[PDB]
Amino acid sequence: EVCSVAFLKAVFAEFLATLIFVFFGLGSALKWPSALPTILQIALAFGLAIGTLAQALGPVSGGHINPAITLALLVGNQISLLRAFFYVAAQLVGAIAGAGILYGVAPLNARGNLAVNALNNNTTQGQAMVVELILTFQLALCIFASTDSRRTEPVGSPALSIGLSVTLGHLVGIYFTGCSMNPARSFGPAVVMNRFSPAHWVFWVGPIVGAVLAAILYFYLLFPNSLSLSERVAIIKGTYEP
Amino acid sequence: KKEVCSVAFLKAVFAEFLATLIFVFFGLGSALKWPSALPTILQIALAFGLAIGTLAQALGPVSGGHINPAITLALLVGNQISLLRAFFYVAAQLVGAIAGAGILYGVAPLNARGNLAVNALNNNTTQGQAMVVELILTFQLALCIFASTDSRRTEPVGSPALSIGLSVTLGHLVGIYFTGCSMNPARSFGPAVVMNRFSPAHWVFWVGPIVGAVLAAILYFYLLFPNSLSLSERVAIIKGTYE
Amino acid sequence: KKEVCSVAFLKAVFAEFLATLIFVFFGLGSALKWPSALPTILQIALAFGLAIGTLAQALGPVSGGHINPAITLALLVGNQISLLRAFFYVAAQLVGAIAGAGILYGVAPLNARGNLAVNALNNNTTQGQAMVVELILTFQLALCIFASTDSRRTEPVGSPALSIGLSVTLGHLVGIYFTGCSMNPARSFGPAVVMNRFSPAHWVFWVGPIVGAVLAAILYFYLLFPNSLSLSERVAIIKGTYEPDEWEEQREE
Amino acid sequence: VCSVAFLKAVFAEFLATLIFVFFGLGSALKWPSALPTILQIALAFGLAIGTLAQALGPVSGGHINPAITLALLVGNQISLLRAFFYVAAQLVGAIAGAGILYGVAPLNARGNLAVNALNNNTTQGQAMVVELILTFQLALCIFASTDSRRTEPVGSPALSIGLSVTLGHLVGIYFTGCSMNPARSFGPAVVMNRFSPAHWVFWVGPIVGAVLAAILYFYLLFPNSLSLSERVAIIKGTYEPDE
Repeated sequence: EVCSVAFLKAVFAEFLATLIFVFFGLGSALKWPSALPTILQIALAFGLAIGTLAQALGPVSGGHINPAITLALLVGNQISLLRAFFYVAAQLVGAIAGAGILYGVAPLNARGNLAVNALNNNTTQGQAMVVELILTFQLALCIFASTDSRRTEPVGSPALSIGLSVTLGHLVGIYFTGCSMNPARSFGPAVVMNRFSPAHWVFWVGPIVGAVLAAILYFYLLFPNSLSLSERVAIIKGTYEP
Repeated sequence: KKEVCSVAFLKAVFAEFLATLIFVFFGLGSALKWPSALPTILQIALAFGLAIGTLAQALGPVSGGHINPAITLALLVGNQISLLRAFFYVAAQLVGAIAGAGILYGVAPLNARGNLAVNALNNNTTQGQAMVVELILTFQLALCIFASTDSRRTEPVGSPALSIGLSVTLGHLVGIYFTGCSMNPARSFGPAVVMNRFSPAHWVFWVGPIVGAVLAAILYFYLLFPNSLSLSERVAIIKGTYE
Repeated sequence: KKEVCSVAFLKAVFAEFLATLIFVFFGLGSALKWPSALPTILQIALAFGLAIGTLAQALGPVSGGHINPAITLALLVGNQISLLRAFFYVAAQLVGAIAGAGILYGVAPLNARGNLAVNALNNNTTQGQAMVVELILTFQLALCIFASTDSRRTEPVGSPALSIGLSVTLGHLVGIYFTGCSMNPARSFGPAVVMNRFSPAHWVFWVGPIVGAVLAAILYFYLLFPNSLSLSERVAIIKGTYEPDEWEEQREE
Repeated sequence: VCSVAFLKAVFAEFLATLIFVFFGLGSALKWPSALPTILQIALAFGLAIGTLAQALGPVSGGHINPAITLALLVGNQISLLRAFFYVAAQLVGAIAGAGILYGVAPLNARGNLAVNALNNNTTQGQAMVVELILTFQLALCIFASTDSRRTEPVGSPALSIGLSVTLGHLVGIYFTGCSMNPARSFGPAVVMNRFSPAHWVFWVGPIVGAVLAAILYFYLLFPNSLSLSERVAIIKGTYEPDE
């Protein structure tokens, strides 16, 4: 699995995409002096960044760009444990790259905090944890319905469908935590500007738990695969034919 | 007599509960009176509609994806579903819709609470003038739901869930300006359950959607594109004993 | 003669009445001068284009779904419909537009009703200018509608209604700063009759869209993607008889 | 070149780039009635590509962008002469679209005919790197959407490509007014006759970014598997596979 050429491209796509998703998301959501971006303006910019990069590099990788989605798929028994590590690693590296790039290009009067995930003052950690859970649970459940081959119903454009599920997440999430759902999107500018949150665990735990719940529902409860124990073991190592 | 014993039904009812819940949370949540930056009309419209259009793509394959008692009844009135299904489905939708606003209650900050974005009248416009519009909104929506769930279509549908989502966004682009846009009893009931009794124009948000949805269910499923079946099988549907 | 008296054609023009009722109801309804919060340019444009795009999906299989006498009278010149199909459609679109505009006045209160989202020129844009815009605003819309609904298309069309619907929106994002964006003569003639006001340049709102749509047909149908049919076949279409058909139903095998 | 299909294709590149530059620039004028918002301008520019793809895409390929034309020629999808006359058509079409706007636009809203303006806090070097990333991502979507080898559900190539221009504009506006299109930069620059010393960025930025995406797509990521004779034949303009 790991030594093949398809595995090299697939992981590169996750790095490359997460770079651009983070560059465009953060770049669009800076406190620009020309005109401070609106809540819709931001929410579409992320959900067009996910919807565009799904269409481009979803053939190459799978189009995760998201540790939570990757980990949800892993817990759902959709991917190998080796993949999960490299994908997640590529995403986390890519996010730092994209954040890093933005640091260079943007003028100071815009830059500020590089659009890090700021928790709202009236909002708490335990409150913001349940939001990032939901925000990512619907995105996870949207993805898995949109890219299950067993579906007979008309999917249409799962690129711009999954894309818009991000824009849905941002029009609520901007208020509670500045929106995250992607642990890499949080971890990117936190490393570049070199400043973590006290509630940075929320941006990991919330989405990673939120996404895994969707996977537990969709892949075991609602739409089971019906495979033997030894069939499932070979999938996680990376030796499934079928 | 029967369609309940199957686990496919058990999943289908829960999927409505689960779906209806999230639509409310995101609809209301996007609609809350945010002091950080109050939501524009276009914003609230998109967030409401993209909630439906995503949930259709997610749980439409599991439950049909009504996410609304108006469509649940207008599918019973159009002869698309049995009695015992629409009994449990609206039972799921309302139960779900309560939990969804109640979680927004359980998380939202007190400065942004505002109203919990509940449906409330315009002072310049009467209860009659508002009852007229809730027909129009759910009519065109149900017409578009029924048209895009019709398997007979040879025309290129392309994207069902996004076109249904953009119908709900079209619904709010004008329907916010009157009552806050119901197009949905569970969306207007669920949050208003956090109080006690009925408000002044509460009947408007039940009759308006259910009537509107049924007029498309007459026009589409009886007049425009009928079915041509016997009363032996039309009764077998309503019981739920059809193959 | 038989084409008209069939039960298929009853629903085929009734849907144009019901569509243009709902289009000019929703479209104009988002563009009122509201007190609560004045609708933005992007908020208007989307509501018009999504009205088109939501109706074209729902009542596309019924009538085809023009919801526009500029579009219908371009199909007649492009040789896609009969002369009695084009006549009865245009009537129901203008009757629908006035029927919708009538229902809109009946709910919108004193304060908000205002001028009922009627079209009007920009103060620095003359009649010599404003017609050239409304041509191009609708030329592009026709070209999208033709290429999206043409069954000769090999490429993946996607969703045809939304693709078309968001060409109306795109028309509004420029059109409002010149006219309030008509692109549809019925959407001008819908409110103008109800509130009982016509301008010194209402000739721009009729001729501009229809001419733009018809000049797209000359390009698309005759230059870009030609037909290859005889003069007898062209006259057969205009009068309203053409074969072969598909799935005529009935027996026997 | 002498063929009838080439005429229509080159004419459609003129006509589309003309209609693109009209709709692109006109939505972002100094409108005294109501100044255009940022999301509005992104959606205007974006949907012009997402509509002219649907219409004139079948005719020409739906380039409307000398950077995308040159990227494909490097990636090995067209002949030398096809690109030459495509670029010429786009650049002329752009000037026509702008020179058309000179007549119809009023004086009070006019502005500078909406030419790309480099944010004066940002340098030449930085603007180039954004314009690269704006156009690299645009082209990298295009090639995947328009790839006939695609097994995945394609969606509407037209719409997903138009929104990559929207996405492009959501960030690019703050740096340059967003170009990603040497003709859209050149077009209004000839009508008003206003060339900055920083005009080279609008050519070099998108072109370099588009070339990288093509090289990455067609050679590295998704290989072709064809001989040099077939590749030279594509550059010279002589090819016909299957029936």
